[PDB]
Amino acid sequence: MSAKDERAREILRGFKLNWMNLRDAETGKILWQGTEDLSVPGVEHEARVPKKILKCKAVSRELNFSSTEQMEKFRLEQKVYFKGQCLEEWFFEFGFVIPNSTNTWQSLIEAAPMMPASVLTGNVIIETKFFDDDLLVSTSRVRLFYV
Ligand SMILES: C/C=C(/C)CC/C=C(\C)CCC=C(C)C
Repeated sequence: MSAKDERAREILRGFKLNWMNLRDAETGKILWQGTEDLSVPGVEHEARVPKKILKCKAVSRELNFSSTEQMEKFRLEQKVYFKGQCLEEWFFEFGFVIPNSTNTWQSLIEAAPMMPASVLTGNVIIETKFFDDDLLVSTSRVRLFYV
């Protein structure tokens, strides 16, 4: 048990994702909402998303998170897994987080082009890794269903 393992566990304990939503970047139309904290590790989260998001060239994501702990360089690494095979990897940087602050984090996700929704549905896991700089804070997973 190292000082960094301890710091990582202090940030996670102080961390909470309050709400999240996806809109078609193009129209700004709201595709998916939810207030379930999908960043919580150790449990497989589920999300039923409209299969039209696969057609979106870009989707605008809003993350609303609270953090008791100060973070130097808060960033995300998200790997798109199809049947255990990584097809994509996104990188997002928020940067400095003020201790005991609530923050809205707007990220624009750019499209791959895609296998049809019917093939992908329930076979896609989004593996989100939660970093402060190069310190891994948490690893969480969400299984996607396209409806
Ligand atoms: C199929 C491609 C997409 C654009 C879906 C995006 C899904 C998410 C953003 C859920 C991941 C959860 C978080 C903790 C951010």
